[PDB]
Amino acid sequence: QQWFCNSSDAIISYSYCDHLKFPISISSEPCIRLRGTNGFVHVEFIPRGNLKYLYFNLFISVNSIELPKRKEVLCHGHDDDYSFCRALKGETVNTSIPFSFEGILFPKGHYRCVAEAIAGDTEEKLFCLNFTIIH
Amino acid sequence: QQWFCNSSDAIISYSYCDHLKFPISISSEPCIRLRGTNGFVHVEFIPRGNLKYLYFNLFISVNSIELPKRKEVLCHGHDDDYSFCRALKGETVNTSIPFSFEGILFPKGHYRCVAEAIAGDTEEKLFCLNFTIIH
Amino acid sequence: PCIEVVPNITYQCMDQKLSKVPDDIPSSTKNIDLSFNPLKILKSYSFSNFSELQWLDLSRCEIETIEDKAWHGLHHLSNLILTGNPIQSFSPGSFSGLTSLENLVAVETKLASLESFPIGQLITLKKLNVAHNFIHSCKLPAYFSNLTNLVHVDLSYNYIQTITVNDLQFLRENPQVNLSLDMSLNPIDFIQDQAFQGIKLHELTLRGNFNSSNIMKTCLQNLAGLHVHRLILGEFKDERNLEIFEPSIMEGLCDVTIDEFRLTYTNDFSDDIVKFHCLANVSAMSLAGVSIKYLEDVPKHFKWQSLSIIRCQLKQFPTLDLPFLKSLTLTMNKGSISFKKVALPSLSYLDLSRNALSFSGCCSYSDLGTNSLRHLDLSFNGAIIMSANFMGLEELQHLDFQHSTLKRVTEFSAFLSLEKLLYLDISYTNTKIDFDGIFLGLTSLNTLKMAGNSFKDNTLSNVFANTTNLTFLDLSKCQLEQISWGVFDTLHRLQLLNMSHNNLLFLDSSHYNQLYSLSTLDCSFNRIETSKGILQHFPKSLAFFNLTNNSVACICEHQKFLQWVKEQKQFLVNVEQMTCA
Amino acid sequence: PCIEVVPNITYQCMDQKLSKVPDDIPSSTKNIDLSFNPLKILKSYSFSNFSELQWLDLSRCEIETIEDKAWHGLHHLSNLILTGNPIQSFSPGSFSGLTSLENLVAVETKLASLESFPIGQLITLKKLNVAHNFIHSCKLPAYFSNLTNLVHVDLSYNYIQTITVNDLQFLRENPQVNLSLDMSLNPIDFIQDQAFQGIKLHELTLRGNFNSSNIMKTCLQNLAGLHVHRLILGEFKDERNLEIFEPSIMEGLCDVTIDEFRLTYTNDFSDDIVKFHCLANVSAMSLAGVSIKYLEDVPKHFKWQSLSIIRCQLKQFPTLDLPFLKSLTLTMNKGSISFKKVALPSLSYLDLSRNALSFSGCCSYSDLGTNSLRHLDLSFNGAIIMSANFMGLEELQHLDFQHSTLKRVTEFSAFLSLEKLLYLDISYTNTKIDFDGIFLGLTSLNTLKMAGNSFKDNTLSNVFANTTNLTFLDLSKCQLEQISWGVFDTLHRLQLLNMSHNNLLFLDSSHYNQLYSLSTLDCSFNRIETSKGILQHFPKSLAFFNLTNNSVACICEHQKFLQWVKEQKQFLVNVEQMTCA
Ligand SMILES: *[C@@H]1O[C@H](CO)[C@@H](O[C@@H]2O[C@H](CO)[C@@H](O)[C@H](O)[C@H]2NC(C)=O)[C@H](O)[C@H]1NC(C)=O
Ligand SMILES: *[C@@H]1O[C@H](CO)[C@@H](O[C@@H]2O[C@H](CO)[C@@H](O)[C@H](O)[C@H]2NC(C)=O)[C@H](O)[C@H]1NC(C)=O
Ligand SMILES: *[C@@H]1O[C@H](CO)[C@@H](O)[C@H](O)[C@H]1NC(C)=O
Ligand SMILES: *[C@@H]1O[C@H](CO)[C@@H](O)[C@H](O)[C@H]1NC(C)=O
Repeated sequence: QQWFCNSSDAIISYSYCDHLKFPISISSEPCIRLRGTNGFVHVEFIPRGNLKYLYFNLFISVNSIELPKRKEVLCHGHDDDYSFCRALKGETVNTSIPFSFEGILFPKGHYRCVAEAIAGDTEEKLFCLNFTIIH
Repeated sequence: QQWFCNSSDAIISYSYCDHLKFPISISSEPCIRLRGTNGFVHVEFIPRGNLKYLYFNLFISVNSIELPKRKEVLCHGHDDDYSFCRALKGETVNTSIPFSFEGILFPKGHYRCVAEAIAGDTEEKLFCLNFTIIH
Repeated sequence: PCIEVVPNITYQCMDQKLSKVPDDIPSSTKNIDLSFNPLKILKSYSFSNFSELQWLDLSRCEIETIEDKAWHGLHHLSNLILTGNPIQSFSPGSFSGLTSLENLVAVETKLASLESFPIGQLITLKKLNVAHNFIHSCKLPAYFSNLTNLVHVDLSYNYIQTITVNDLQFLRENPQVNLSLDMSLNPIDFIQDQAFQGIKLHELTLRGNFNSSNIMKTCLQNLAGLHVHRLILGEFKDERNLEIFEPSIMEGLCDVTIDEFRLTYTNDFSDDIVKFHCLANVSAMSLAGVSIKYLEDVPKHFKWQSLSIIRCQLKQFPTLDLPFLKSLTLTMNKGSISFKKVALPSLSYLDLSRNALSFSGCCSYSDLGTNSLRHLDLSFNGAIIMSANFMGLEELQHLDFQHSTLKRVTEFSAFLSLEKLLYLDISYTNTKIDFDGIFLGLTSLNTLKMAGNSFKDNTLSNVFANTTNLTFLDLSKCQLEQISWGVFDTLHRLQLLNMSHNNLLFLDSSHYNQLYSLSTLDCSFNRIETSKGILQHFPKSLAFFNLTNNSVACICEHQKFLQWVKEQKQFLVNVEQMTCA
Repeated sequence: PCIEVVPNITYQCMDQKLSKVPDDIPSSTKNIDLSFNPLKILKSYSFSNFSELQWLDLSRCEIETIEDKAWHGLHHLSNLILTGNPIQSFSPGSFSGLTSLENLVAVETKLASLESFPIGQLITLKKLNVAHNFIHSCKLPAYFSNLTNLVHVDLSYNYIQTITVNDLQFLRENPQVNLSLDMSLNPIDFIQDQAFQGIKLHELTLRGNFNSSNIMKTCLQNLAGLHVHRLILGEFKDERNLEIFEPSIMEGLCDVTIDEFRLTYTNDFSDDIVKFHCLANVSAMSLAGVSIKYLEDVPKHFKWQSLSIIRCQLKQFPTLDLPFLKSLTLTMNKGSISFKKVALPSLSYLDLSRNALSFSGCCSYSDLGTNSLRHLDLSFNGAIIMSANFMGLEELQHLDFQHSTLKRVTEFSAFLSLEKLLYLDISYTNTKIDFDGIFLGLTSLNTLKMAGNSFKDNTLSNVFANTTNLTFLDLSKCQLEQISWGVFDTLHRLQLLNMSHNNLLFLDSSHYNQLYSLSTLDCSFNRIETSKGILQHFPKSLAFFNLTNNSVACICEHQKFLQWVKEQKQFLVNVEQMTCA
C-alpha cells in the first residue's frame, strides 16, 4: 500500500497495522537482497513519543509458521549511536540509517512481519507496520 | 584403621570399606595439608582386576551433609599418563604418584569419604577405602 | 472527550481533533497532555481555572501565536513542553504568570535568538531546551545572571558555527555558576583563540560537530583553558562523519582539565586512542559503541578510577594493571570474549554482564588482584565454570549470575567465603540442586533469587537451614512437586516467598508456620488442589497470598479449607476471580 | 565354593583357598577364573574334564611348577592367563595340549629368555604377553617361524638394554610378518647401527625407556631404515622422566618412514616439537596428555591427514590451514577455549567434544573452510550461539550437540541447509521449542534425540511435518503435558518413540495411527491414567509398549483400555508386573 521494492531474491512491501496507523514514510536503498545487502534505510516522520528508549517488537511468520516475538533495541538511553534517539515527541525526524548484513539461508516463501515501535520509557506504541516479504 | 597422618590443618586416616576388603597399602608423603600440598602418593598392592580403565567413585560427607557421588577417572584406556594403568590382574604394583594442588576453602570439621576403585571394562569393584578427615 | 488515565489528575488528549482547551472536561487535574491537536492559536487566560497544574505538554499543537498573558494562573507549573509549534517570535511577557517553572522545552519553535527570548524573569528555571531551532549564535545573554538556578542549556541541532571569547563572557565573570552545555549537531568550524580561558563547565557535549578532521583538530586546540567535569565527544552513525580519526586530533585536550571523559561512536577508530597521554589524569574513562578491538597497552601512571566499555567490539578481554581503578564495567560486547586474569588492587566494583563471556576457574583473588571487590555482576553470559569458592573475595555484597550457564556449583560449597554477601542471583543458570550444603557460608544473605532451575527428585531440600538472614526468596519456575519437612523453619525474617509456576499439588500450613515475618506468599500457577495442616497457623503477618491460576477442588472433604478461603479472603488476592476445577 | 555367573558356562573360583581345581564343576564350562588361590603346582591331567574350556585365569596362584601334560584335554582354550606365578622355568612340554591357544599371558613369571620359552608349537598364537619378567635380550627366536599367526608381542618392563642387527634378523628374513611390539619400560641404551635396516613393524611402542636426552637422540638415530605404521613415543608421570626435551632429539626419525605418530605424556614439552620437520610426511599425528599450550606453527607442506589432540592443555584454539587434513579431533582439553576460524579444505571429520568449548557464530563455511564435512560433534561443551544455519556445510550427515548450551536455535531454521543429515542429537541443551519450523530442511533425518528440553506451554507441537525419513525419535524428559493433533501423521517410517519421564496425564490413540512402522513406544514414568480415542488405531507393528511406572486409576469407567491387555499381551512389556494406583 505504502511502498514496494524488488531485488534479485526478494520482493518487499508494507502497509500500516490495521488498528494502528500513525504516519511514517520509510524506505531502503537499495531494495533488500536477503542473501546480502549494504545500504541506507531512509526514514521521515514525526514520532508520537520520545525516542530516547526506542525498540521494536517483531512478529514474524514464514508461510504461516510463526516465530517467537523478536525484541530489537535501537536506542538504549546512554550515548546512543543514532541521531534520532535524541528526538522528542512532536519533533520532525529525517535521517538515513546505514545497514549491512551477510545473509543467512531463508526458507523460500511468504513472510509476514508486523513491526511495532515502542517508546521504552512509557511503553506506548509509537507506530506499527505490516510487512510482506516474498523470497 | 590401616593408616593415619597428621598435617598442620588435617588429620587423615583410612580403614577398609565394611563389605569389600581387598588389600592395598596406600600412603602420602608428606601428609596432605588441605590448604595446598606438593608430594607423592605411595601405592603398593596387587590388583584383583586389570587397571586399564581404573576410575573411582567417591562418596563424600561434610558433617553428615553428603555430596553427589563424584567420579574420578585415572586411566582412560588409551595412551594413559601413569605406568600402573597397564598393570594386569595379579601383577605387583609398586609406584609413587606425584600430586599437587593449591587448596579451596573447606569447612569445618568431620569428613567421611568412601573411595571405590573400579575396573571400567568389567565394572568390578577392585578395592574400597573408608577415609576420615578432620580439618 | 479526552482519554482519562487517572481520575482527576492526568488526561490524554492526543490526536483528539480539539481546537481549544477542553472546557467541559473536569477542572481538577495536575497533569495534562494536549499534544497533536490543531489548536492553531493559544488564547489568553486559557488556563485560569486550572491552577493545580504541574505538567503541561503542547507538542505539535500548530500554535503560531502565544497571546499576551496566556499563562494566567499557572503558578504551580514546573514542566511546559512546546515542541514543534511554529511560534517563531515571543513577545515580552510571554511567560509572565509562570512563577515556579523548572523545565522549559522549546524544541523546533523557529526560535531565532536567545537575546530576545523573554525568559529573563523566570528565576526558578533549571533546564532549557532549545534544540532544532534557528539559533546562529552561541551567545550567552546577560539575563542569565538573573537565572540563578540554571544548570542545563541544550543548543543541539542549531546553526552555530563559531564560538568567541565574548560569547562565553557570562561564565568568565560568573565562576560560581554550575552550567552544562549540549552543543551537538552544530556545524562548528571556528573557535576563537582563548575563548575557553577562565571558564568552568559541568558537562559539555560535542557530538557530530566537525566535517573535517583538521577543523576538529584546531577547534579542540582552542578549548584550551576549559575546566570540564564531563566531556562527551564523538559522532552518530546516521550522520556526517570523519574519514580518518588520528589520536593527534586530540592534542588540544592536554590543555583542558577533564575529570571525566566520554567517547561515543566513531566511523574510524584506532585502538591506541585510549593510550593517548592527554587523557592520563582523567578520573572516569568511558567508551560506548566504539570500534575498539584490543585494550592492552595502558600505562601504569594513568589515573583512571573508573573505566566503562559499553557496546564495543573487543576481540580479547582487556589486559589491565591499573593500580587506582575502582570500578570497571565491560558490557554488551559484540563477540564472545573469554575471561582473562587481571591485576586491579583498588577494584571494588565489577560489571561484566551481557558479553557471552566464558569463565573457566571462577573465582578467587588471583583472577582479579583485589581484596576490595563489593559488587560482581556476571549475568547474561556463557559458561562459567566454578572452580574456587571465592578465596580472597569475602567483601562481596552483591553477586549476579542470572541467565549464565554456571557449572559445578553443586560439586562443593561454591560460596563458602562469602560471609558478607547480601544479594545473590542464580536465576536461569541451569542449576540442579543436588547438595544441601550448596549455600553454606551465606549467613548475611538477604535476597536469594534462584528462579528457573530445578531440584533433585523435584523436591525442595534443606538448603536454607543457615541462610537465616533471608528476607526475599524467589523459587519460581523450579519444576517443584514436593517440599521436604522443615525447609523454611529457620527463616524467621523472610518477608517474601515466591513459589509460583511450579507443580505443587497442594499446600501444607506447617511449612510456613515459623515464617513470623512473611507478608507475601506467591503460589500462583501451580496445581494447588487444597491446603492441609492447621490453617490458622499460616503467618499472621500475611497480607498478599497469591493462589490464582491453580486447580482448587470444590469437594466436601476440603471444607475446612474452603471455609478458610472465605474468612481469610481479605488477604487472598483476586479471591473473587477464583474458580473451581 | 565357586560363584556361578552363567549356568554350565561361567564360574568364579577367585579368592577361596583352593589347592586344586574343584571337581564338582560342570563339564560344559567355557570360562573359569581360579585366580588368587594357593595351587602351588599344576599336576598332570588337572583340566581333563573341561574339554570345552575357552578362557582360563590362573593369576596369582603361587605356581612354581607346571608339570608335563597339565593342559592335556584343553583343545579349545584360546586364552591362558598365568600372571604373577613364579614359574621361573618352563619345561619343554609345558604347553602341550593347547592346540587352539591364541592369547598367552605370562606376565611376571620370572621368565628370563624367549629362546627357552617352549612355545614353538603354539602355531595358533596371536598375542604373546611377557611383560614384567627378566628378559635381557631383544632377540626374536627362530621358532617364530612356526608362529605364523602372531601379531603382537609385549616385551614391556623387562631388562632389555640393546637392540642388535642379529636381534631382528627373523623380521629381516621375513618381510611378510605383520608384527607389533611393545618395548616400553625397558632400559634401552644402545641400538646397533643398521639394526633397523630391512625391517617392518605394524606398531612399535617406546614409552618410558630413556633417562638421558643424549641416549634417546642416539637410539632414535639407529632406528634408521624402519618402516612403522604406528610409532608411539613418550613417558610416564610416575616414572624417571627426561630433564629436557628438544625437537632435535627427534632427529633420526627423518630416516624412518612413519604412517602414524603418537606422542604421549612428556615431562618437558615444547610447542615446536610437533612442528618438527622430520614429522612432515606422517599421515596421522596424535597428542595425548601433552602439555601443549598453543598450536600455531604448522607449515602448509605438511602432509597430515588426521590430527588428534586428546586430554591436552591448549590455552587457545589452534590456528590451522593444512590442505590435506581430512580429520580433526580435539577433545577433553583443559579449561575452556573459544572456537576460532580454521581453513581446512579437505576436512570431512570434526570432533570437538568434551572441551567446555565456546562457539560464537555457529556455524558455516567461513568457520571451517571446507565443503565436505560429514561429521560434526560439538557435544559436552559450553555456550554455542547459533548465528548461521550451516551454509556451505550441506554434506553434513552427523551432528551432535548433546549436553552443550545451544542459544538462539529457536530464533530461525538453524538446520535449514542440512538436506543430507542422518543423525541429530540436541539432547540436554536447554532448548525451549517454540517455533514450528525448527526442523525445516531435515528431509533426510533418520535419528532425532532431543531428550531433556521443553516446549512452549508444555505441549508437543507440529515440528515433524517435514522429517519424513525418521526411524528413531527421543522425547523423554521434555516436561510434556500435552500432544497436538496431527503431530506424528507424517512419520510413516518411525520405528522407535521414547516419550518416557514426562508429565502426560493420559494417552490418545489417534496420535499413533499413521505410525505404521512403530515397533517400540515408551510412555513410562508419566502420570498416565488411561488411554482414549479408539484402540484399533494403535499400530499393527507395535511389539514393545512401555506403560510401567505410571498412575493408572483402576476402576470400570475406563474399562475399554483395561481390556486391551489380553490379546495384546506379548506386545506390552512387563505386563504381569504392572500395578494400579
Ligand atoms: C513471582 O514470580 C513470577 C515470575 O516467575 C512473577 O510473575 C510475573 O508476574 C507479572 C504480574 O505482576 C506478570 O505480568 C509476568 O508475566 C510474570 N513474569 C513471568 C511469568 O516471567 C511474579 O510477579 C512474582 N511474584 C512476586 C510477588 O513478585
Ligand atoms: C526412553 O528414554 C529413556 C530416557 O529417559 C530411557 O530410560 C533409560 O532406561 C535404561 C534401561 O534401558 C535405564 O538404565 C536408565 O535408568 C534410563 N536412562 C536414563 C538416562 O534415565 C529408555 O531406555 C528409553 N526407551 C528406549 C527403548 O530406549
Ligand atoms: C616347529 O614347531 C614344531 C612343532 O613340534 C617343532 O618340531 C619345530 O622345531 C618348530 N620349528 C622351529 C624352527 O623351532
Ligand atoms: C597387521 O596386524 C595388525 C594387528 O596388530 C592389523 O590391524 C593390521 O591390519 C595387519 N596388517 C595387515 C596388512 O594384515
